[PDB]
Amino acid sequence: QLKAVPDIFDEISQRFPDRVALIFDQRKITYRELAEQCSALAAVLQNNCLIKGDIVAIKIERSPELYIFMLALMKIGAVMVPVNSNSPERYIGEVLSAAGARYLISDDVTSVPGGAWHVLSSRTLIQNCTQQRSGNYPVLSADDPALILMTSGSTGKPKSVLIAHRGIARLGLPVPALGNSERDCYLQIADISFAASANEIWMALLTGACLTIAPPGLPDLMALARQIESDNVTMLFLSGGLFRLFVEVSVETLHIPDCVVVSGDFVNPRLFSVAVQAGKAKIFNGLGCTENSAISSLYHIQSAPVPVGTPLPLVEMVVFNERLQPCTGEYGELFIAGAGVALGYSDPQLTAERFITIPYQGTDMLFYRTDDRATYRNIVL
Ligand SMILES: [Br-]
Ligand SMILES: [Cl-]
Ligand SMILES: [Cl-]
Repeated sequence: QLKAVPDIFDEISQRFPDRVALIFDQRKITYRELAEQCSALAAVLQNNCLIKGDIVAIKIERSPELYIFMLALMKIGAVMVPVNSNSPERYIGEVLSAAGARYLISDDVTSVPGGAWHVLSSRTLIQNCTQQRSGNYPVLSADDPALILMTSGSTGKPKSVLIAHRGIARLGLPVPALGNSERDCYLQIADISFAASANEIWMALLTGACLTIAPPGLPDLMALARQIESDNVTMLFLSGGLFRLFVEVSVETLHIPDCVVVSGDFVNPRLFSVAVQAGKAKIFNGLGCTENSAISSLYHIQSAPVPVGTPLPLVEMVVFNERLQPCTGEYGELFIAGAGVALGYSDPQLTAERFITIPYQGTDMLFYRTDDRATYRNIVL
């Protein structure tokens, strides 16, 4: 039942109109209010001459408006390019050109680089939203492009990864290991230009759960700790750096949530031991990668080479040997298939370098080649 993100959010906001969707400081926004404002904003963007397929980058500090724009842009069929607000304008130009961005919606127009793109003031556009919500919006498919994320090329330059609607609409499907539902609360702290931010934004908003939004800027751990407690975050995603620092300075905060998921490259396993011993929360190691759109697998730390764990719904992960059969103790290479798989890189030749069709379980599947050595059941990188 995999629909485009606007369609899944419509079903969710119609099923949970009186649940809280967004929290920011003192502002709280219900799902019904979020749908209303997204509809009025989508009508405003179509008056500013935005149409389906337009590559539109977003540079807006963490705020409710940030996510309203994300929803309104995808409803009118556009492809978002989220841009990190804590990055110098030397590198924003580079990102827009690598993405092909034609527009840039920004909260601080004064600080934008120079290129073949029109810059739109998020502040004025929000002010233009006046009571009008009805427009004609495209039929969108799960495979239509939804957003463009950057990974690093082999010389360190931004390299475009094109994400389909399904890559993030899959996050609407509850994750058995986590037991998540519309009753949970998530924290938006990962930068929007990382794939990891999709774990927070879309597991919340496509399930009926609440997203509490961290203040803009670099992390301030006393403020974050107060916010996790006061808003009662129950599903906490942390990068490896933020996880390790919390274990080092305030490990008790990690046991306010029901579940903590650590993403990004392998954390020292010793850090997981200290954490699970300090309390009740379920602590998971997560595998995610930009080319599979978001979090792809979870491994639950029971107690004390952290494994990859169980893949998420609609994701397939296999360790393939030289016969292109699953490895028996046999060392091999990790490949990822399923709903998450990126539409690809900027052109077919680049794509063919890491995305390959392999027969598996009687079905020709498109796999992303991680280039990461691995073996097994369970999978360890
Ligand atoms: Br580490
Ligand atoms: Cl920010
Ligand atoms: Cl991730």
